[PDB]
Amino acid sequence: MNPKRIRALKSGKQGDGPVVYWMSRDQRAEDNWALLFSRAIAKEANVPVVVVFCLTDEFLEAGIRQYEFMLKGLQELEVSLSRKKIPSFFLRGDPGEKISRFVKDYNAGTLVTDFSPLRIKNQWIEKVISGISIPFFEVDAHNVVPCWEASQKHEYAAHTFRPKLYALLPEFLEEFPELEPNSVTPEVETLSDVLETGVKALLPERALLKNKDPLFEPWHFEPGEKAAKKVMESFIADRLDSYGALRNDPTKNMLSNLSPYLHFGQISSQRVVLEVEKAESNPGSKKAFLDEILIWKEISDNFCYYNPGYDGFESFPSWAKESLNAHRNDVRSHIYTLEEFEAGKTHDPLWNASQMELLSTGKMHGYTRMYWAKKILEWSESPEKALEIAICLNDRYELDGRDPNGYAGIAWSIGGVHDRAWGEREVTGKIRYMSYEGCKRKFDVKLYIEKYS
Ligand SMILES: Cc1cc2nc3c(=O)[nH]c(=O)nc-3n(C[C@H](O)[C@H](O)[C@H](O)COP(=O)(O)OP(=O)(O)OC[C@H]3O[C@@H](n4cnc5c(N)ncnc54)[C@H](O)[C@@H]3O)c2cc1C
Repeated sequence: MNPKRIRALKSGKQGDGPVVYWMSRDQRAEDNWALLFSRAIAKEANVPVVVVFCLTDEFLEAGIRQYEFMLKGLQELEVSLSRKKIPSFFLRGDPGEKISRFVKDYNAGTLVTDFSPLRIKNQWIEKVISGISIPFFEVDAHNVVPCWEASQKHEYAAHTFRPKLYALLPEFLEEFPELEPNSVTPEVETLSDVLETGVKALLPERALLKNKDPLFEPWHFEPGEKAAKKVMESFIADRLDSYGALRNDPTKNMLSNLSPYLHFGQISSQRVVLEVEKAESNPGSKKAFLDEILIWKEISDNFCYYNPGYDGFESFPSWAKESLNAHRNDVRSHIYTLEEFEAGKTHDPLWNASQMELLSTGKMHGYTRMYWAKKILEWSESPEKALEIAICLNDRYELDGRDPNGYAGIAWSIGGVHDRAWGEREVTGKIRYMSYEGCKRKFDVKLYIEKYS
């Protein structure tokens, strides 16, 4: 086990109780560096391990589509962790008040959590640190290369972060050891009841159409660790050979569809990369997929980790802030409100059909995710309003929302983060522009619109 994956958040006197794993971002039992590191520490202290998840008060800021997908994967996770004599405890409330209470009530010896560069996770760590006296560690179980190890600063481009990650791949890209079960079983409600009351609280804000029927379709992505692997195997055997040539065509189902499992941590990217590297296929398709799950996925964590204002206008590059400021007073072609963007009531049918795919499936195609956010910048009163509208609609309706990938993907489309300067236009400035005629020359836009009426 590599010691460069674990960081120390607070020193203190070790207790004589079970080692607590505060699971948050990585909700899986297999291939979860934070969970094996909690097991070896407890094996060294002659004590068992205990998994603790917190059902926060911010679950209503999203929708039912994310509340059911996450909880249904935990019901499978609770059954999974029990076979290895690893009990799980699901607390409801503020993590700062619940984790600090569980540590004192259960006489915890060492607290361990997974890594997440989001601001809400740093808020929980600050309150938890102030209420505990036991050692507190964090382990990067989401990236193949630890976020603090791949680079010591913010990388402004993908071509300057690529040789750093690939140079550290031979050391960190490795096979996972088997999770050892607890020697003996050690010494706050059912997840079905917490799902029934939570869905009841989210029902008045459900996404409906005019016929009062729900818009979300839950049969597109089944949640769980078992379903995550079956999607990975189907992509390797059916979709990866044609990925490099059909990844920018939204009319084809050629993407791996692993982001709802990668966001909630139901499948490990290191596990997918290991299966991808050992699969024989198109080298241009393998290179394109690894560039998406290794470079662009972990550079998003690098963005949110080294930029406190990753969701603001101040984190944009200097050339983009100067260009957007010189094109702010430009008369926009159209100005729609957040409700018109949410209901897909724009003059552009491609943007509306893209929004409908987001409303109905919860996972908009990767190429249309570019056109969807850039048109928000073109049809907003300011770049800041375009940031607020894009983030709100992205985090509310996307299954993989509230993730550093979306914040870095939105900052690319509006602020040009990890991009370069293009031809200067009005309103948008030197930000890369995607037109409706350009997408017609790339894929059948009529088929993508007719599919999402
Ligand atoms: C405006 C906008 C909004 C986005 N919204 C989200 C979001 O809410 N949540 C989210 O996790 N990602 C988001 N992305 C990134 C990207 O769209 C998705 O990661 C990708 O589409 C996920 O679907 P997939 O698994 O079928 O893609 P695949 O082609 O199968 O790629 C597999 C994995 O590689 C990673 N990856 C691929 N493309 C990107 C990318 N452009 N950026 C970061 N990682 C990538 C993802 O982890 C992805 O799961 C967004 C990008 C933009 C420009």
